[PDB]
Amino acid sequence: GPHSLSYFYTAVSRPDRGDSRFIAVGYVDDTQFVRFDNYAPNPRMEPRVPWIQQEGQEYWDRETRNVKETAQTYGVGLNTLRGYYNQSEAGSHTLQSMYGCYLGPDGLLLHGYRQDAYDGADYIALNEDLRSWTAADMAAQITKRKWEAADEAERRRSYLQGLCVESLRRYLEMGKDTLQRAEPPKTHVTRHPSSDLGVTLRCWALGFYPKEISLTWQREGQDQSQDMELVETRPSGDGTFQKWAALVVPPGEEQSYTCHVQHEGLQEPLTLRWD
Amino acid sequence: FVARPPKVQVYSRHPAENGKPNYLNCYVSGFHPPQIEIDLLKNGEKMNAEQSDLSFSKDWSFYLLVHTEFTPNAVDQYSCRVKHVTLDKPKIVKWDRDH
Amino acid sequence: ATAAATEAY
Repeated sequence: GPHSLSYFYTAVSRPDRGDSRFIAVGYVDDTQFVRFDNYAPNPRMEPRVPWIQQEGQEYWDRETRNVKETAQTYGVGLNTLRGYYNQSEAGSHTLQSMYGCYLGPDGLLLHGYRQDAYDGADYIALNEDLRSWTAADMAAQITKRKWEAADEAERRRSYLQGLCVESLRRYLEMGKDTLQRAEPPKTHVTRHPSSDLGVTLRCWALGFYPKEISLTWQREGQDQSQDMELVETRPSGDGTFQKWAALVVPPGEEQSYTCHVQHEGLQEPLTLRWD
Repeated sequence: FVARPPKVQVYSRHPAENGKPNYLNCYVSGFHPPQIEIDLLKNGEKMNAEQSDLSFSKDWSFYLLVHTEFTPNAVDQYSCRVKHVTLDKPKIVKWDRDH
Repeated sequence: ATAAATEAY
């Protein structure tokens, strides 16, 4: 699918104690490329992958300044929301923000988004048209009236249609050899007995990128999806991902089951079996 | 105000093999609030390990990766210990080269 | 590149 640039902000109040902490991470597709964390002294926006390191000092200065000012805004925001909900000043709360753009075939914004959450729940979000907001509750409706009167949606739209996509197309170039390379998973099937009438067959997918993948089991061409164990896709540690799908079968029917792996890194979808 | 417990996976980067250097991973996700303590243990003792930058999934729940280099053998026991407000007591997940 | 600070909550 289409490439995307996205940022994820987490602000956490520390009462008090008596300030916040603010963390930002930036991704291109499933690859983290920058981070900011004012838990560190003299905080700076910093590179998290080789290909971004080549940005000049002015970029890093501008990004740093920008996020530090954003951190201040979220510090104030936490105080404001505590007020909206008439909550105790002694408790810590979270304000999360999620925004990004997707690149279309014409090199323009395919679609963009901006979503915010308070204490882990939807608070306010920009609608698909990038021109109106959806408030989750009465408190968010106060924020909404402020953002409507302030032209926040129009600034967001211009960013998403402008700087966001422009930056994305740039990063995609800089990190060509890695961002635009599909890394197929290395696969195999393992067997793990249990009692006499149970045997776990596990289909592995290792070191793949991007994150999107399909692992399914079939019993003579019939899907076995409902008794299948599917783990959450997990980071390999090197920028790639891992995943596996297991299912218990009769200790003799091993040959009667097939694992099917679909990943854009493959030439053809795979069909694995236990040997 | 709503707390979600951490899910934990402990695993190696490459297929385990005694004597061969590898990488030990403890992936923790689905939790909230963000405050959490995650330690990789070797025979019950804390290891040097680095932690990823705090991020979150589409459902707002946080995830972190704690990981370190290690050379698996036939003796050493590895595990991940996780402390979170949602947890009655520390969550200890022993490493299994089969899962 | 990051967006400028959002309006106040």
